[PDB]
Amino acid sequence: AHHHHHHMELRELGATGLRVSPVGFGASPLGHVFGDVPRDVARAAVRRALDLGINFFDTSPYYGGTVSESVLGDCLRAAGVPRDRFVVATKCGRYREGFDFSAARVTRSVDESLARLGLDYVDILHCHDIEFTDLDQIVNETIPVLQKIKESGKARFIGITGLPLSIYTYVLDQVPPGSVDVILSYCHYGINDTALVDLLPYLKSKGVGVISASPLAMGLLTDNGPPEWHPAPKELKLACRAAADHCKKKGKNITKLAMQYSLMNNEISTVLVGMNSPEQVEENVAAAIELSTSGIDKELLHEVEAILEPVKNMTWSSGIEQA
Ligand SMILES: [Mg+2]
Repeated sequence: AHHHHHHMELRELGATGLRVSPVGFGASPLGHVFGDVPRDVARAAVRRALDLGINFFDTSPYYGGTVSESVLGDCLRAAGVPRDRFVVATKCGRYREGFDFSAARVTRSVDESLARLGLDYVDILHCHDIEFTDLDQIVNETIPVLQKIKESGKARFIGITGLPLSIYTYVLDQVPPGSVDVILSYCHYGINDTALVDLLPYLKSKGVGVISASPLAMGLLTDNGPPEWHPAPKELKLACRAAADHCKKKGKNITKLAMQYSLMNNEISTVLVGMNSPEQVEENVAAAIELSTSGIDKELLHEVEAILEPVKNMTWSSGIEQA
């Protein structure tokens, strides 16, 4: 006899032609609740992800965890992965010293990112956290500039990211069709908040691919709970603590349940997870394969959904007023 080897099933990303693993390797916010790791651990996490079939890596030039553009670049170089077998996204506009979405900064940004990544092009270049600028700048200036960067061949596809779902309608209503290829949304496709679903037809109709992130809502859907800085309302924090406790008391793990839940909508091509160590990679890939072969625990899910119902889709402010 032998054991059957199940693998993740790739998803098609928008109209890009890219086929991406349903679990993607993302960044972590500063001060995330796992804590940082040494560079050797970060490199081993990326290697483990490549070895388990993750083929989508998201990074940025801004603060995160130990996994950075330079770490990704070194790991990809060392692994020798064929370029058409993995997908890399980076971002521009958000830096440690502040936001700068101007034409000269982002044009320079891309070149810096490419050197760190050891690539001639990125698959995706996103405008990062655009709710922190006047969205008309993104419409009138930054997306035009990224068209030039795409035409240069240094980025194949252009994206926009941020927290409030209203940024995507504001921008995508006001740029020429085809100007944006993908979006990255976070915190809006997980058990406590699925509001991204309300944009999926819209995005499809505009030929925009969909990437989601933060399936555990930056630590809400964990046993440990969120970091002290987390801007969720206390009412949401309380409900997520009750949901985690509900799972724990029964010998189950909310993180696994939450990861699997976020994977249950195939109109989202990849769900990015901030992973810090090989073990976290192993756990998330197993959750995704188990979803595919054994199913989610539906009764536990229904119970957790009832706990979270009063706070479903509750969010928090981000960025400036659009005036
Ligand atoms: Mg404005």
